[PDB]
Amino acid sequence: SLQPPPQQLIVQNKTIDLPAVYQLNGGEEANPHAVKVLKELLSGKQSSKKGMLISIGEKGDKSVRKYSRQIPDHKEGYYLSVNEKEIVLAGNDERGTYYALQTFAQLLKDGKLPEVEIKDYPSVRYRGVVEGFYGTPWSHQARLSQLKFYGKNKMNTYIYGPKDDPYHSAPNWRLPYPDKEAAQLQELVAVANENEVDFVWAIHPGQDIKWNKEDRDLLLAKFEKMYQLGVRSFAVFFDDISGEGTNPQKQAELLNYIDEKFAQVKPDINQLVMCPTEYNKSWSNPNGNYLTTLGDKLNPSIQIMWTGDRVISDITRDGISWINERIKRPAYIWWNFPVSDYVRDHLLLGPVYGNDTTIAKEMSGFVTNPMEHAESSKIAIYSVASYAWNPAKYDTWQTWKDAIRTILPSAAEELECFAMHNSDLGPNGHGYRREESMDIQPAAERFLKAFKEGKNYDKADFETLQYTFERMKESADILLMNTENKPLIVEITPWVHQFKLTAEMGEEVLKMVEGRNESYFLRKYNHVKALQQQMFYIDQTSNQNPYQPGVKTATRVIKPLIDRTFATVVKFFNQKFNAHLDATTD
Ligand SMILES: CCCC1=N[C@@H]2[C@@H](O)[C@H](O)[C@@H](CO)O[C@@H]2S1
Repeated sequence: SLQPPPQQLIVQNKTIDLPAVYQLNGGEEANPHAVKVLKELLSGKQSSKKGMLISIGEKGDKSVRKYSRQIPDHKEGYYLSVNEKEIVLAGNDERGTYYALQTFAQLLKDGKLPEVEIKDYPSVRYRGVVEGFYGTPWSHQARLSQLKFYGKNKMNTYIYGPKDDPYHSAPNWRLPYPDKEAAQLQELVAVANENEVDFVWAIHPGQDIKWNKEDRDLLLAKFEKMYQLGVRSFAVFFDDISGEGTNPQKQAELLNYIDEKFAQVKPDINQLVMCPTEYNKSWSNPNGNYLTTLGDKLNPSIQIMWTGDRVISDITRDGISWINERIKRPAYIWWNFPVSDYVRDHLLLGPVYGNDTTIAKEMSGFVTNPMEHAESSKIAIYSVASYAWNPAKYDTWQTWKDAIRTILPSAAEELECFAMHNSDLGPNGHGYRREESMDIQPAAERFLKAFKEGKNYDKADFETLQYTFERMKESADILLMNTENKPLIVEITPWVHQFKLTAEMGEEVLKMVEGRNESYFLRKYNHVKALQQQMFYIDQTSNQNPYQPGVKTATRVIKPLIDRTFATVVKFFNQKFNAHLDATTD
């Protein structure tokens, strides 16, 4: 499944061979990043003698002159054609040609191509990821991997802003990066450039900013240093601060200054973005004028970020109208999923859903704030990419499955199993929840009512529950040993162990339900207590962060079911055999 889905696609049911011998036209005129990709896909030979013709270029290039009517007149648009006679890979601009090739790479299966005509472009101008979470910032290796992933999925934005990076936030936003870190950011910028991603470097100065000439110059001098490392897009974040830094008038003046004396002065600055102190509807003062000050005061080329009606929320038609009215421009959406920095004992690996698919025109950008777990975040990131490029065609579940199969082809069904029951956030201070384990939730619910009653269960149910636990262990063990994406396995390991132990506990609890004789029952019960203690051990020793320490898994439907069934069969036993068994699950 292409990924993101093109705006317009016509498939002829013919398929052609990737040319054994070919004629390249435009190789020296077209986007070198695109030509690179094309040349990688091709295993010789070049032939002036001909050779099937492959034409590559941007609108204006001599190579693509014949097809200029065909090229969509949109930023990052392109036209792609495959037929018996010719291949055409024509961008509206340089990024469009790179994107043509990202679609092209996906069509080529087993050295063959379908016969297709594609006219394509993004529905939202800026699409990508803000690394803007609290916690351990992404490793340098994880970032290099992200930027390549962003290029393949036509994401054009990476906003660097980890809350915990000292040279991004207070005090030390005033200081240039040390040489080591500097050389690393330089490398990130090179790699982002190669992949057609705007590396957007953010600063977060508002906690100790002085509204004086000294701090203002320090900010520009920092921006200048970042420029010298290759950075061409900038942001100033005023989120989650208090004190003098929250002053909207001073914020707008600062940003206008940066625009005027820096963004409008360098030859090639792309994005200039700001993050308001009031960044969702629920935390905005209706009677005072924070957001209208920004909307009126800020130069119209400056972006303003927004999370929707609450800190964590999905974007609605009503929600975007509300903010767009006040800021006098389309909001640049910061979506807080799958961001887990306030539910740090959970992994959030379910589908991306909830955002209205008809409001592309009402947003200038759409970025996802992810987990501190970089590779794990690729399931959502891939999905957000698909959503922000073609929201009209956005399919929740298929994109999720596509993401998983792209990330881990070798164990995709195993990863789906694991992700399916690692979706929900649990109870949290923001009240944001996701669905989890819905496949088995009716079976779970029937089975459990038919017990907390005494009314006999369904055999169908019993073996779906048992089928589930079995599948959970298979997936957990296969994942642990998977070497195709080791960094992903490393992130999820603790939850993989916990997920296995949940499945095992599940299986023993059901063996207790079929309790054949008194002492097989007690073997089961004792095994359950031992498995509980192992889960408690992991929860006490893994992921011991100061905020939500530990490791929770399958918490919405599966853990509750097992816990409740266990306390139930035990209580029936404490009355058939008049016992004193501990029925507790903590
Ligand atoms: C335009 C929104 C700016 C925001 N800043 C923080 C962010 O750093 C956290 O990652 C997120 C979830 O805890 O909560 C808020 S949202």
